[PDB]
Amino acid sequence: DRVADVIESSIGDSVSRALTQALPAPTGQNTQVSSHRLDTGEVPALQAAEIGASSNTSDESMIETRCVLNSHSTAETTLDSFFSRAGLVGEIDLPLEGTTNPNGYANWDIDITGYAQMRRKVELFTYMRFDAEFTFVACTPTGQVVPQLLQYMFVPPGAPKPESRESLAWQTATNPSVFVKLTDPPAQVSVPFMSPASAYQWFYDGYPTFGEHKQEKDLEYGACPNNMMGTFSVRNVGSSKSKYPLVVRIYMRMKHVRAWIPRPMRNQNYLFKANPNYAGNSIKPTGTSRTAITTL
Amino acid sequence: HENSNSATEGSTINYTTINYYKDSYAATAGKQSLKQDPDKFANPVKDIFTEMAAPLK
Amino acid sequence: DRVAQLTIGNSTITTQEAANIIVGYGEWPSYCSDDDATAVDKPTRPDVSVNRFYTLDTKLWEKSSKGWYWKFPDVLTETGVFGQNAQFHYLYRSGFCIHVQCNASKFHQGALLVAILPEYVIGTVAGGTGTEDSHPPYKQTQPGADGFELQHPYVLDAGIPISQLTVCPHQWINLRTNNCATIIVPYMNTLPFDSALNHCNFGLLVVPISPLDFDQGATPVIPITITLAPMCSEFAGLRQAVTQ
Amino acid sequence: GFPTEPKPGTNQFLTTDDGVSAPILPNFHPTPCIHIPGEVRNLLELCQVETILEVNNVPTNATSLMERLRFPVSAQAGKGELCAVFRADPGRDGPWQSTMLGQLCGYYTQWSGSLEVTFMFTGSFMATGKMLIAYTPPGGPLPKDRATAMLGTHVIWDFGLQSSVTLVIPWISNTHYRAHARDGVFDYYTTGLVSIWYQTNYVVPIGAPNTAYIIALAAAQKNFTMKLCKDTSHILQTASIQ
Ligand SMILES: CCCCCCCCCCCCC/C=C\[C@H](O)[C@H](N)CO
Ligand SMILES: [Cl-]
Ligand code: NA
Ligand code: NA
Ligand code: NA
Ligand code: NA
Ligand code: NA
Ligand code: NA
Repeated sequence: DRVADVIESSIGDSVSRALTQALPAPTGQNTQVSSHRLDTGEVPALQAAEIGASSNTSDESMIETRCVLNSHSTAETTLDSFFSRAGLVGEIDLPLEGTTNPNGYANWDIDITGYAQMRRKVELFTYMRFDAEFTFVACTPTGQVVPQLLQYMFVPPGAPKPESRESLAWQTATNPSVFVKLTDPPAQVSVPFMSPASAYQWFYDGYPTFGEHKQEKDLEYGACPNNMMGTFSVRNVGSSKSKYPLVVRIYMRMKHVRAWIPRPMRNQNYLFKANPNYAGNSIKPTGTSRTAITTL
Repeated sequence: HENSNSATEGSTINYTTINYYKDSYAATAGKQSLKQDPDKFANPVKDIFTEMAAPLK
Repeated sequence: DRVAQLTIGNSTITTQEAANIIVGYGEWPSYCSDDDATAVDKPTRPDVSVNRFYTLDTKLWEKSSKGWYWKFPDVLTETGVFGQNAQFHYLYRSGFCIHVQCNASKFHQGALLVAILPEYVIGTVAGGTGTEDSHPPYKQTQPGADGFELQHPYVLDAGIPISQLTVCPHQWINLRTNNCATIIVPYMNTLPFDSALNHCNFGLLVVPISPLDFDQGATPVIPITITLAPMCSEFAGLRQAVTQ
Repeated sequence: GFPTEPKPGTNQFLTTDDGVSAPILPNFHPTPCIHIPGEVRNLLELCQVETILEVNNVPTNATSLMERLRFPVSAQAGKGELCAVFRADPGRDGPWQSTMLGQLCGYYTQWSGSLEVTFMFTGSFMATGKMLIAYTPPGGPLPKDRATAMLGTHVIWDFGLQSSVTLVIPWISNTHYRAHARDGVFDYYTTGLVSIWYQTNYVVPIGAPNTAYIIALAAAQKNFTMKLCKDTSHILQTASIQ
């Protein structure tokens, strides 16, 4: 009734065959007693790195070990323990006089790739899914706390970005906004995972649009819109110039973190936001160097 | 009850969190299950071999 | 365990000096679940006509070679029926079986690191000084089947250490031990399907960590050939053929 | 209202405090999570993956950076000559800085557990030889000769079909955990020293290279653990990132 290669066919299997399983490991593995072993045929110490797998040799087979009941916790190395720590990811200036946002408002493009510490950590993984907690610390350039009322507004991509302090966009009929005084403790808020993808990508090896990819448009290489969450806008809630110069530091704490595919950790200094460019004339070694290989 | 909109919804891992709002992505990070899968990166070989054996036979 | 045969489609690979097989992240390629999918149109699963071994260009290993790389969905977009489907369809999905082969003699020596780096984004030297925001050209980000040579292998042309590249599915070709590396990669991306033209899921890196060497008289031409086969290929969103 | 009394710590913003925060988007539901390969659950999963250890961290030249990834071995004079040496300290400036383990350590103040270093010989099939890799626990000064190095934990490696050998640096410490070792007072947490010696000699026939290289790969054992998060010693940035 039906061709055999179609019946016995396996095209369509949606379940991923996994060769490994995640086991409970709340503490470091214990060490078991070991005695001398003088025999042929069994060679724990000999490996073959070509295979691409790490050595499975254990302490017990290399030396005579005692019994150690290891009760050291492995909890502080979970993804949440590692990433759930607020760090600086943005900094906005609202000076009185200058060429940088001198009209009492600013539009910060949401990108946590502007600061090395936070950036290097997250770039340890290729993909990451998480909720976050944003905290906004505001004050003057001297650290002085001033009696000023500010308005922070999240402008998702597509919404109208304010063009002035008195822009109509500040009506926030739908965008989420926060009104705080610099005298109040830093505003804090919870953000969900808002990407149209299943996770954010710190690395996107491709282009966002089709067509010819000429020199002028190489600016778009590695730009993934699934990571472009919109803009963060700030302003003096008023219609006149503020009496003080302001600064807003943005901190981010990740929660409910999932991460996939680890990568080599940043080796060279960061230069730009949208890419991994490095100074070709100042390529420094990963670490420290010495005089001779036979001397410390 | 409460909205199930946290980033870890439908994950094969248990969490103990605290919350005061209807949206669960606002909950604390909480504590989590300590499962690990070293072999996934350290021994992703098709035909596994013992440590007592000579890798290449 | 040193010998092996890989048969898929109408192609067969043989080897008598292998070093087992690596299955990237401990997962075999599979088709897309009905709950992981979004595109509502029924996909095409050409099977045998696209899931077979394609042998791309050969490279010459010199005592001074730095290394090469190939972006993957890409290397095949202009070859066989796989390429045609990748051009006619908007969405593509698939795993790969990569087999890098390179043989010498019992008197030659050297070691190649063969690794798979997902989302392998290329960076530039930034004009040397690091003040110029330059970007890699299309010819370098998506080199095609001819692959591309690394200018600064130590940092993988992306500011990251090659010494840690082993956290990725890899294998070595140590001439005194084996003459080929086999790595099976599942479909990895944050989406169930994606464009085979605009996006390159991962990159294949073949880099000499221990320089090739031999005494004058032994054959000096030592090639490195790349053979690869798609697995569980699925395409959707049919239209006219698009090259890029 | 209900009688309350705010205590010290009121209004403070503790970077690592794990509390609740008002959600900005009511009833928002995230994109479903597809299945993605290579998911990580704990960083210790990465500390067990071997990465190249730069034992030959000597060349700093622009063109010679790729040679820090492997060190030479060659025909000698047969007097148990020294090949290479390096500290076993994971979170210390030196060879371990090139490894993933060394990098992840930088993010933790303390660690505990056995370490392992696998050496892969990349000479020719016709090349033979036996080496003696020794690990000298704390207090033991850099062994002056092989006869002194062999008094500590060691392994005699014989080159053959199995290209590699694994030196296990057993956890031999006085304290349960070790903080990162540095010069001076914190050298209290030193792990010891590793040194490769020629057990016999690198022998080869006519027609085969007189010099071959060894590649060292390092990682942690199953009993390895880390605690007390901190920032890495280095920040890869000089001026603002544009
Ligand atoms: C007053 C309300 C303010 C609300 C602010 C909400 C901010 C939500 C930020 C989500 C940020 C996700 C960042 C993830 C990825 C990076 O943007 C990309 N890797 C940059 O290339
Ligand atoms: Cl240390
Ligand atoms: Na699947
Ligand atoms: Na073994
Ligand atoms: Na091990
Ligand atoms: Na235990
Ligand atoms: Na306006
Ligand atoms: Na709060």
